[PDB]
Amino acid sequence: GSHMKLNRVVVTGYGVTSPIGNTPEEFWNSLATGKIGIGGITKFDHSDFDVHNAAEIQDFPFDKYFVKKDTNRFDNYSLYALYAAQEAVNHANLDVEALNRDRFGVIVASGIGGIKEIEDQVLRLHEKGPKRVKPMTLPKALPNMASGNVAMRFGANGVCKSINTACSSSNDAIGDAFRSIKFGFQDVMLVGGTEASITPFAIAGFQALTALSTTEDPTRASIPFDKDRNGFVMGEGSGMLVLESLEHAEKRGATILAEVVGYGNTCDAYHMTSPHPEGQGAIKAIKLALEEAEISPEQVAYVNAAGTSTPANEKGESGAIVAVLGKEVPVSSTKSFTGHLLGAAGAVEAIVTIEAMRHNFVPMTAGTSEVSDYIEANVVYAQGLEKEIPYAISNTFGFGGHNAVLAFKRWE
Amino acid sequence: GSHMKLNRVVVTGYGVTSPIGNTPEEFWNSLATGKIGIGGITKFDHSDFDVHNAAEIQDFPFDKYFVKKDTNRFDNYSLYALYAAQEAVNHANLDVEALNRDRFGVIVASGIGGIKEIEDQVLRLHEKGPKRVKPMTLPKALPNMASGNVAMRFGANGVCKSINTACSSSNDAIGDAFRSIKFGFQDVMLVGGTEASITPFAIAGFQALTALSTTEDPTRASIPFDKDRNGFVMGEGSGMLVLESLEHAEKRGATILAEVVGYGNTCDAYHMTSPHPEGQGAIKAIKLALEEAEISPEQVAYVNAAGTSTPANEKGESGAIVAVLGKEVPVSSTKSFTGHLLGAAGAVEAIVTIEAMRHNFVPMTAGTSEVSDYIEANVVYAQGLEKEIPYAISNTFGFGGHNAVLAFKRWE
Ligand SMILES: [Mg+2]
Ligand SMILES: [Mg+2]
Ligand SMILES: [Mg+2]
Ligand SMILES: [Mg+2]
Repeated sequence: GSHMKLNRVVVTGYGVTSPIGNTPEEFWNSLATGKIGIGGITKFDHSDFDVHNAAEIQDFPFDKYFVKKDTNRFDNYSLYALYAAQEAVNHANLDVEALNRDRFGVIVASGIGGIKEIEDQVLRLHEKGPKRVKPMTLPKALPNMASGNVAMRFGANGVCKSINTACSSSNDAIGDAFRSIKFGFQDVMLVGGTEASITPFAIAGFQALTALSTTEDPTRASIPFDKDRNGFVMGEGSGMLVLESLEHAEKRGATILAEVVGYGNTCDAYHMTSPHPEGQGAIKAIKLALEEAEISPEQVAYVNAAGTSTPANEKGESGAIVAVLGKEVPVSSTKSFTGHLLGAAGAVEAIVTIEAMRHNFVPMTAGTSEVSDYIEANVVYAQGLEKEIPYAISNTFGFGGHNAVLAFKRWE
Repeated sequence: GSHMKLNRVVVTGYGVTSPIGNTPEEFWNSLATGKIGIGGITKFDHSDFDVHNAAEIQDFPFDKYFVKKDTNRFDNYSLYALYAAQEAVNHANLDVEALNRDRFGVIVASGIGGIKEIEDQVLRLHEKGPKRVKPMTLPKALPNMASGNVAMRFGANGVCKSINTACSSSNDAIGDAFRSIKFGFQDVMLVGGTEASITPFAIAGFQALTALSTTEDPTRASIPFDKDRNGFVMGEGSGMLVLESLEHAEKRGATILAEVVGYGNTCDAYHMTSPHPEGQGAIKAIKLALEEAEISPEQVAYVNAAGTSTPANEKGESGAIVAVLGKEVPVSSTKSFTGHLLGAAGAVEAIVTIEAMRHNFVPMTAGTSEVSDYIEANVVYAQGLEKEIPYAISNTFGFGGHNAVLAFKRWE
């Protein structure tokens, strides 16, 4: 027809693997008890770098679903996604053999895919020669393989792609899945993000950009909005969500955890590695999410800020939040706990926003003790506020001028 | 409301930089005269590789829009996109200062971004040390930067992202832009793809996978559907299209070249580096495009095949085409000319499909002389057929099980 009927999109389950937990309970446990996951880099000899802290996953449940041989097949970035997606499926009680697999899609966002494999194989190539590049290199490295792997693991035949917008990647991944089910192209979506770039190269890259915090004290390294913030801390991990059409969830009596109601996407089109100091594009991004969500500024009870713990970020971000929502709405950045997961940021912060609602609890911004003079946003720190959160948003601002905002509605 | 009104999406201009031309006329000139762009690799010392041919751009119009300093800012993969997008804008007479820049978005797909910069900087890191990684490394390398750069260059404030599905990347990029304008989220879109992976590493990677043709004769290296095909040839370049809502094009009296009417996206969810031997997912992908296009198999007058010139690809692809459309509809793979542009494949093959329509000409599949016994599709070779092409589709099948099909309608 000339028209397309809209559907409501709900979250029925989610999985996660991060520096602060490999299950929803552990994960949320860490947030509510203020237990951060930042510590000394153990993944490699950082003795020569300017950065010595990172949020690693040092207790990854490998045996649960994998066998040693799987390391010749997937890079950590893919392992994380697979695990997360499985947990999400187990959590959503989604029986994939009961699914209309053509309406079943997967979208796994990522900023740099298997950068570790790339680094390694590039050395092999230049040490031993072309004849020495492992055949499974590209299948492990290519940024889209996670999407395929997750799809291959659950027989999803629907829409399958990976989106890349740096730090905003998984926020855009969930948004596209949102729009997809909403306009009726798919019924179920496995969507989230994964990152595994705590490699010498990735760190060397961001350090050269001077974006990584050099603070030696793991507890003052990631302090979003704090006047002493000097860069973001690299984290690693993946977060997967299972989205379905309201109609589909009900038809199988699934347990709705929350609901996706808005998605804003804009581009600063200004600075190439930073967001507008005045959050010009971020503002519109928020307005767009709210517009789609048909709700107004006042109804927003919580904002999970990008809060990368960088001077420029928090300046622009607080600005835009105050411009649209105000100085009353609670603002916290959980990157203070998990570090910056980059392509996986959006996904994990969505789980934070969702659980926050399901617990009537606004998680704090760990480490933060003295907010910058100029930040007029109601930043939460020291400890977490208990509050009824009917509507909440989660922001992400990637390098390149990418802005993405997801709007959620607590389930009735 | 409960509903969303749909819009028609039209193409008003396109730009391109490839091994067979850096302008629409030159580009189409090469296709109609059977002039392929494959030749000996000149980008690096391939004396030690098993592959010696690639489709390079050796006459890239650098001075037209760039200054030497821009090489410290962008990797070739971004330069290509910028040039292509500019040509597309110049071609579409799109005055960006007349635009409602919030309804103006950019989506540049890519499979591996600035892999060249990554390779180089990874060596620097391990030669000289961390303190030696160039600060502009990530801004040049990250797969999403092209999207941002193109957005930054034309003030697009709308939707801005990069999609990654390997060989199907720019086909999915145009599809998302299609859906975006169609459901009224944007009015104008700068969308296409770019690839610049003719580097020692990229080649070493695919060669290890045994996906690259080892045929020394540049003219028999890329022979889609030919019984002697032994792998695909790596190409490089970018193709950008300017899409607008029918209503927007008319409102400024733009010149409509063609129209986007369908988009199918599915995942094989079978083999991790190849498409189903029976093209199970490819079929549905086509059916989906046709379904959205509200047209039937018979109305399709041309199919621009993925035709990667690999045994497995053409087998599954011909199968699916014959299963849905039949053995009558003309089938040609222009990768025989340009090589496989990967993330840029979709974009450039769309320009081929569009021009094909605007010229009532079905371009041939260069090099191909003896089609495989088992291929029952009406493959075009030896020379090009003249035919009225009212509706045509263009396919792409990336590693990971990604399938994407774009449907076009010749403009009335
Ligand atoms: Mg800091
Ligand atoms: Mg956030
Ligand atoms: Mg061949
Ligand atoms: Mg094609």
